[PDB]
Amino acid sequence: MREYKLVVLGSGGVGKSALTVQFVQGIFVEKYDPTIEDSYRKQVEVDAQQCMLEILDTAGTEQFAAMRDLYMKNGQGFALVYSITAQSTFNDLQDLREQILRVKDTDDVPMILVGNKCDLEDERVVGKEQGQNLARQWSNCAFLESSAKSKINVNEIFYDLVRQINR
Ligand SMILES: Nc1nc2c(ncn2[C@@H]2O[C@H](COP(=O)(O)OP(=O)(O)NP(=O)(O)O)[C@@H](O)[C@H]2O)c(=O)[nH]1
Ligand SMILES: [Mg+2]
Repeated sequence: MREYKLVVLGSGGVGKSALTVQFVQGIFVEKYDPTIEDSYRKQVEVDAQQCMLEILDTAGTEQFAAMRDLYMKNGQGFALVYSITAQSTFNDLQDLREQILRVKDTDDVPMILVGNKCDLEDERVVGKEQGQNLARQWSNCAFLESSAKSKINVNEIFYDLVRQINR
């Protein structure tokens, strides 16, 4: 069983914790309690192998960007999450992507772009094609739309990072 160091990051309120807790506990967290930093270890199976996932659930609201440097250096795969209902959270993604690539000093890092809250179609402001096209611009990055609430594409976020790391 191999270890995989995964990092969930993105701006405040996008559902990083809701996705992570849905994945780990199978429960949807309705409260919005801002994260400082939480970590989970979970044994899962991907492609018929036991995998030990270390999942870092990070703060969306940081005092300064350099707070993220260490977990970027240590992380092997990154789920960059925005909310399809929150324009600013999509806008914020480029800084985060660039910071990962700078800190890890490389062009190619396992990553998936996640448009969360896809159950809130009435409130959608980020189009699906918009998200797909950003992922494409990011050197054909993986992309999905998820819902922690409706349990859509939650496991797939983490499984896809494992598969990327295995390449
Ligand atoms: N309808 C819906 N609501 C959601 C989804 N994900 C999260 N939420 C809700 O959005 C709010 C913020 O979620 P949360 O997981 O705390 O976001 P976060 O990205 O971890 N915030 P922070 O960066 O401060 O830690 C919560 O009220 C949560 O229930 C989703 O897929 N659909
Ligand atoms: Mg959180």
